[PDB]
Amino acid sequence: PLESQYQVGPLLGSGGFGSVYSGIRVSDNLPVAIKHVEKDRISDWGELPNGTRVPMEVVLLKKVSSGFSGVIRLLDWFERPDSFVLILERPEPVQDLFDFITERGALQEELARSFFWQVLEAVRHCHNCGVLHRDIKDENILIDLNRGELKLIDFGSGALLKDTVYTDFDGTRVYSPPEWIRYHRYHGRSAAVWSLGILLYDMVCGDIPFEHDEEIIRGQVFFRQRVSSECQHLIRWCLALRPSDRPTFEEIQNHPWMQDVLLPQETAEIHLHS
Ligand SMILES: CN(C)CCNc1ccn2ncc(-c3cn[nH]c3)c2n1
Repeated sequence: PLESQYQVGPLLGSGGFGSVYSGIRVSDNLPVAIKHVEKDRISDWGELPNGTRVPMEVVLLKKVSSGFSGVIRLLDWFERPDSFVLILERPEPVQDLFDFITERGALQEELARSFFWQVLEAVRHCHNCGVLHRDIKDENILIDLNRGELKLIDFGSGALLKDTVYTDFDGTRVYSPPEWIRYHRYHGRSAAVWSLGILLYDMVCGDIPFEHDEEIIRGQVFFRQRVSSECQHLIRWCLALRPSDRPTFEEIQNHPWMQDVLLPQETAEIHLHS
């Protein structure tokens, strides 16, 4: 194989997700993202059916990359003496929902609904493939600004979906549910619904609802922008203090606020082009 079948461009960003660069597969000029992760900072390993000891990120990505989906797919990966290199796809042009929100503030409800729905679909896809992301938040969502398609990234805190209790979390705290904060115990679907509630508030209000543990535990959400009563109702339902009082994915997509979603292309024509 050997690594210079891609051409390396600018550093796109770096953080707990590793360092990610803009790249082009030389074979067919396909845009790509080259992620490097140091082996030293991988706490969670898995194995590939074949028998190789890989990072869990790569196991989870292989399971969800069957494609097509609203997940950025893993096209190839490589081992190095001190790091793994992952070759993922890259939309052009692209902006992460975090930067998009920093720039435009609270999103119009019709835009939030398209975006949230598409997130719901991607999260359904991961669950349907046996993958829990465990760090759903605006920084982990890419927008393809031409097609209006959202795409999920950075599965480094994810786990295989399981029906028993999780006692380990390494996601973002301010998107984590009260039962983790208080007891260090959660279940996959209900924690994911909670973070989908923090995301939905984030989109309609321009910011996350809670910063502090005490605020999460209390679960009382104040609205700082004018948000519709139906949208407020769905947000508060995802943010219920008791996991069992949170909605299923089906109940979210059957909520009256989620009816008449725009299709991605209309979404980009109306809210994203020019
Ligand atoms: C979290 N945030 C700093 C995003 C970093 N900027 C970018 C820009 C474009 N792409 N295109 C694919 C990716 C990708 C990131 N991880 N896996 C794929 C990517 N990241």
